[PDB]
Amino acid sequence: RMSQIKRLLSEKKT
Amino acid sequence: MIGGLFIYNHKGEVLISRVYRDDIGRNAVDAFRVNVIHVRSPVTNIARTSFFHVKRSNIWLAAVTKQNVNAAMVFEFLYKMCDVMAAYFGKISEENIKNNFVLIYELLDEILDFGYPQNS
Amino acid sequence: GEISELKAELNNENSFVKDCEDPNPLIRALAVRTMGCIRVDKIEPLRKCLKDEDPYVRKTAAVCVAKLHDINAQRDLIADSNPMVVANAVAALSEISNPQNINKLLTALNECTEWGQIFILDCLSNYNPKDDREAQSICERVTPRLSHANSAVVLSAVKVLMKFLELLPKDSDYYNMLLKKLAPPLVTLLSGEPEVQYVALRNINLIVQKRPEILKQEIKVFFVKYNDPIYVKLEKLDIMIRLASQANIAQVLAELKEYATEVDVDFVRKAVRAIGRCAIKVEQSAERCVSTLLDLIQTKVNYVVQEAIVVIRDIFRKHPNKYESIIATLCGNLDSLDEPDARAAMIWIVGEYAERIDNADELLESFLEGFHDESTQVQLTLLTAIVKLFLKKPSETQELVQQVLSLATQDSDNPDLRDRGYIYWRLLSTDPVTAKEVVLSEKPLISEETDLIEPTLLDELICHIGSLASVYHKPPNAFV
Amino acid sequence: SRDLEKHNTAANNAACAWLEAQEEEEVGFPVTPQVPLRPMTYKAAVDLSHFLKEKGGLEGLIHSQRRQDILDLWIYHTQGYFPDWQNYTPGPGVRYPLTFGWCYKLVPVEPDKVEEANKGENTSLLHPVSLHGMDDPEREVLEWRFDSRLAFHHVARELHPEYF
Amino acid sequence: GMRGLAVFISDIRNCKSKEAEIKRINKELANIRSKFKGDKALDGYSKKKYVCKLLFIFLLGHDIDFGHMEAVNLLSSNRYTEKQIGYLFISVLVNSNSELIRLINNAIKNDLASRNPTFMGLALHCIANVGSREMAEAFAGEIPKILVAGDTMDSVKQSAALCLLRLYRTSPDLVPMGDWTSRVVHLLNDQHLGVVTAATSLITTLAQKNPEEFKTSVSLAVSRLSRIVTSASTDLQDYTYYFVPAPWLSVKLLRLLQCYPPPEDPAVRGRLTECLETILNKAQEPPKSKKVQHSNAKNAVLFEAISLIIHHDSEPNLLVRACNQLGQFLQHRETNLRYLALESMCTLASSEFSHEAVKTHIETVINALKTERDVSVRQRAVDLLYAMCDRSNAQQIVAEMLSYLETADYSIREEIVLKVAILAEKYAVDYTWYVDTILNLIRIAGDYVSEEVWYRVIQIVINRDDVQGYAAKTVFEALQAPACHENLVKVGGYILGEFGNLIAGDPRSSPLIQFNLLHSKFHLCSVPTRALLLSTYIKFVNLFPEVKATIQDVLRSDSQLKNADVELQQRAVEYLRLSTVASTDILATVLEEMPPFPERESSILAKLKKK
Amino acid sequence: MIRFILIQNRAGKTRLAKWYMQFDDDEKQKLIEEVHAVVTVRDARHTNFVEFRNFKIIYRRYAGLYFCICVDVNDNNLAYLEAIHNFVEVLNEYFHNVCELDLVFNFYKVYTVVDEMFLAGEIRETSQTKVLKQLLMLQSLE
Repeated sequence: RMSQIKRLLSEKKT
Repeated sequence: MIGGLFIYNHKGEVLISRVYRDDIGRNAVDAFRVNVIHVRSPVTNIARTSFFHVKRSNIWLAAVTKQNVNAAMVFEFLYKMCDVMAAYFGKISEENIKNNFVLIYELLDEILDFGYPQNS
Repeated sequence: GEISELKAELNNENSFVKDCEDPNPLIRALAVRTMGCIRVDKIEPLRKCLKDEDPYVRKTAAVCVAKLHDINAQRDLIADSNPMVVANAVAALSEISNPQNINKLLTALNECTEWGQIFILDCLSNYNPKDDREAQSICERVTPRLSHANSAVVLSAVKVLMKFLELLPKDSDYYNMLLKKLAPPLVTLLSGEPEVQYVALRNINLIVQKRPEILKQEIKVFFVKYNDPIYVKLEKLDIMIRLASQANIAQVLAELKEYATEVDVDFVRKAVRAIGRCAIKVEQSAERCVSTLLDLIQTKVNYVVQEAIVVIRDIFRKHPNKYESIIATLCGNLDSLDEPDARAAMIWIVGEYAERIDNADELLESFLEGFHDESTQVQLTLLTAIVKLFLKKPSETQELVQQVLSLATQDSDNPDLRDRGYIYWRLLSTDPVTAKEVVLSEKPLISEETDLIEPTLLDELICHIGSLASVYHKPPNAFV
Repeated sequence: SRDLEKHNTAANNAACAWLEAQEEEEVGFPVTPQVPLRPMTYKAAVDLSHFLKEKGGLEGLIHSQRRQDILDLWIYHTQGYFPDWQNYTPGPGVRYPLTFGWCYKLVPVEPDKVEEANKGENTSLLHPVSLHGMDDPEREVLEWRFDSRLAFHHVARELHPEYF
Repeated sequence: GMRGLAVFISDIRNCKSKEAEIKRINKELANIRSKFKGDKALDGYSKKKYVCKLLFIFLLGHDIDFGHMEAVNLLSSNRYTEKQIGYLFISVLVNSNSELIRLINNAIKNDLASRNPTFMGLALHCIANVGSREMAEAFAGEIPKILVAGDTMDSVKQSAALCLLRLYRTSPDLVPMGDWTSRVVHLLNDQHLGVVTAATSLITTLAQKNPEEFKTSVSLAVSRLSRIVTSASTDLQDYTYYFVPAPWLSVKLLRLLQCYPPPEDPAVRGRLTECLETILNKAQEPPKSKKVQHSNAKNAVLFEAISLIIHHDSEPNLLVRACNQLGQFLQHRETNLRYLALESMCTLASSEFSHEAVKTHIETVINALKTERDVSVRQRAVDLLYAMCDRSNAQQIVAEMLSYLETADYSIREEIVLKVAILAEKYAVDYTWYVDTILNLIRIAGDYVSEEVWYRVIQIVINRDDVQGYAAKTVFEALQAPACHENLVKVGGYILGEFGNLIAGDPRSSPLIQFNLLHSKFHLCSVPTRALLLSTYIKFVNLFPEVKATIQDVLRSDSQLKNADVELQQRAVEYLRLSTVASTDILATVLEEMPPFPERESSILAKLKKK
Repeated sequence: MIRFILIQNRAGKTRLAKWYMQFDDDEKQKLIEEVHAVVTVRDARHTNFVEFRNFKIIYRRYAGLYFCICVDVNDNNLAYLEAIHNFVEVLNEYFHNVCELDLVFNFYKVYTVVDEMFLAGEIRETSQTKVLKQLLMLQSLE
């Protein structure tokens, strides 16, 4: 359940 | 009636700025800085903008407008300004003007309104 | 990781409308003052602040009117009891651009402060009286403002009086009393600082052109003195040559000769222009004036020599064939002439005295070769001089006049010069005797006040004495 | 969701091209994560903001591109958080954190104080306060400042909704 | 460190007054003067010390009367510190001497034969710094010799290359090409990149007047440049600056490639185009570093590649790619990049292929003209809108230039007026729009509309028969404005004195109304406008009989007959006697319709190019 | 080509002046005065390049010191803008966190380092490694 982050982190989960 | 009143030290930096009319081409301070500060008459016309000025200790006190105005009136107004701050500080110079910011701005606020010389 | 380890790396080493009925008049005025400073198209709000009974609020609201008819452009006030408000009203109206409602305007004048007096003077100066026999009381009950401590009030009072002084010219000497009363305040205005005395000197130049009598005797007052600044020195020189007389010329030239030794180029040039100009009023000096000028031409300092040659062209114009002998020595300075005015002066005098000048054709041909590099002011005078020389020697000057006409007509980019060349060509081709009649005719000899602010322009500037128009000697159309 | 494949990589993801280019001998610590690779969350960002403010590490610190870089690097090395997260809003003025939960903004320093920091001829020429916004596209001298309201108000999204 | 220098500098700084500063300067000057100028047994150490002090007193802003011979003594020495201080003194301080020059030339030729890289480098840097005619005549032959030799080091190579370049710039009439060119071009094969970036700078100026002698450069340069841009990932350590491969040598090679047309060989022009494509593609890849240094370096090499592409104008793929990249940079957050893109695609607009692609970004360029707060980038935006002007653009572009002119800095108002007049004359599809446009110019400007501009309007009105009546009516209405410019008075007075018959039948445009309107502005204007108006008035006398008797009233008026400007007075007298003395017939003849203006070169463009 | 290089301070004093043309001494003085006037006025909104007197200045300010490279109108702006910083970085590595005082007390070495980095009006050497090793060689040298 990650944050308003860039693409890579969106890749990690959520 | 009167566009603005600006005061500069002998280096050329602008000590004080007040504009009464927001029809400003903002190189006016730069116009007086490059044309006069860094000429042969107290009133100089720069691009249909008339500049009057006086010089106390080595500081420059200048007034600006595009309208046709009473020249003696604005010159004696500059004299009134110089007398008021010569009473308030004793010596018009870089530090005496620099150390009192709001006093000069709020006294000038009472002296004239939108380029119109008032009385205290 | 810890902050110690991290800090080691990171460290390098609206509400204003509700105040219509507000009790406090100071804050009412502050609100209506800030209304004129806030710039937006979002704006009985001011009508009630004018309905206000506090005159300070009124004068402040009157100026706010102008403040916000500046960003957005799309009578009863001068009847109020406070001279301050009745003066701010006229100031605002003059910025925005009857004899019975000004009945107490001239008394609110005396009750106002200096700035209000200036405002009322500037407003009333633009007024015109219908009946002089009953409006000369205006000048009467406006004379006390003369010699008020402020220079603006005395300047605007002189403006209104100069404008209004057109009454019967021997008036049981009311005309002369006002003529004589106007002089002491103008002469005391020189006691002020350099800027005020310079604007006063500009206005005195204007007024001495208009009514030269007022200060007939004050030419020694206007002499140049060391500690005078340069701009006021030039103005003093001009007014001194204004007021010079048939007996004054001796002293004024004695002083001008000494002035001619100065370091300031502008001063020295104006000084030799003046020692030339003297010959307009006095002729017995003329010859020796000329002599001095010739010796200056010998000194050969170009900036003084060329102004001297300009004034001797004007003196040739005023004294036909009296100093025809100097022409040759003047021609002696062929290549040293570089300013357009001096070149045109020499060209005109050679075109006019080609009768004595045997080589006027060659003298004027020498200029046809740099015709497009000369200025338009020089080109027009050269064309006129060559057509005059052609009419004087039509059996030897055909090549020359045809060349200048072809230049002016064919290669010129200036429509005015091209039309003048076409006019000259067509007149010469149609009627040579009539062309002579037209151009080589007898001309009304130059005579009077040399700097000659235009007849109509001077009466226009008379009603602008307080304004920058007077100090610029140019209308407010040339600069706003 | 997944756990990172080509979708990015060094030729389509800007952080990847910049992460794979950093050398361990240039920064001062290994560029490999100690904790398994994981993304930055709200709680992690808030906790890190408090950790960085409360003990005088980042508060009042003048912004530098070097500084930001090694902050990204150190947090990625000690926590495994990928440097996708320390971005701020463009434009002159205060820079608000695009990551909700990161309680740090970049405020511009007043010109008088900037000149009072460059007075005297003994000032180091390559110090962040000596660069006059060299690392800034808008040429402003920025300063890290903590704000509690950033934890409850996502000012970045509210001002500039286009990124999300 | 210099022995006695620090104390002297600290003493100079600690002066509160500049009078005490001058007093201390004079005390130290008298000390050094008595010692040098009156005493000769000195040490070398003791010469470099006081010569450094003299140099410092000079750079402070104070006269140095002496110290030159004591420097030329340091020129010939064994220790390098003395040599360096002496060279620096003789380079910073330059005089019209002869013995001096003889002695320093002897020292230079002694250093050039010392077979020491440091001494040779000192001599070469000196010759390149001062660069007088004497050392040029003494060493311009041996520098090509030491440029190519088996015993010449690399530092000496690049120093001699730049020194020969300085000599070729200073003495082009005193240096031939000779034999070394074959071996000078070969310097691009060198593994050392400093010698290559010096040889490229030398060859760039050499092949501007001898492109021929260095045709061999292009092959070597394209090959080397390719290798640079494409070996990037590992191998050139000493020349990778913020993850950028040898950027300065890259821009120098790209600028050298612009001294020539496209490569005359497919095998090398293909490599050139592939290297340019690689440069264009590398800028679209995510950067390896977030520092502004990497950005600025790779963008410098990219802008130089775009300049080379513009110069060639061969490959339209590269032209379109450069146009798209410049348009992208037009939206960059960094003002430097926006400035450089507005500057680069302005020159891109010259190419036939990219002109429409450039015209794509007109809306964003207008937005930059109205939005940007730096005046230089707005000047570049004006230059770009004027580079992309064509018939499809002229209306909108001229309107936006007009709107920008009324709030523009007065320092540049004349150039904008000239460019607007040029565009209006060059792309006039409807000459009524031309006259309207530059009348708008006169309204807004008019102190900034030149002689040439308001001449050209009259010429075009005379030549264009079908817009004369419109010009007359419109300029009459413009003269009826409350405040009109003196140049408007000039133009209107002429247009009316010629074609005011075209409206005279109307009562509002009646002859007497026109004469009163003109004379209402006669005294406001200066003498040339008044002379033009006198011509207009005699034209009115001829054109309309009824006003005759009135206009003569103005002609023999004492202000006109006794005028002190000779031109005004003679025009008044001549025109008056045409009203009286001459036949009614010959006034009509003298004042016949004015002929058309001959087709001529536009003097407005010359006015632009002289600035 | 580089027409000249100036290192000045906000007060108005010249820490370095390397001229690559032949200027009259009064021409030099007026040049210095007017470049200082034109560069000490600009702020964040301004670009690092100024067009004046028939050429360009590419300037960068480091703390109290303005580094101006005056070149022709046909020279690359970003190239010289980064040459400025490259030179400043070699100055930092040579003077061990250089400041303005270093360029006053050690003014004679600044000329050697500019001659190593620029020569005859063009760029000579850009490799920080090579120029730093050369300076370190010259330091040990007699």
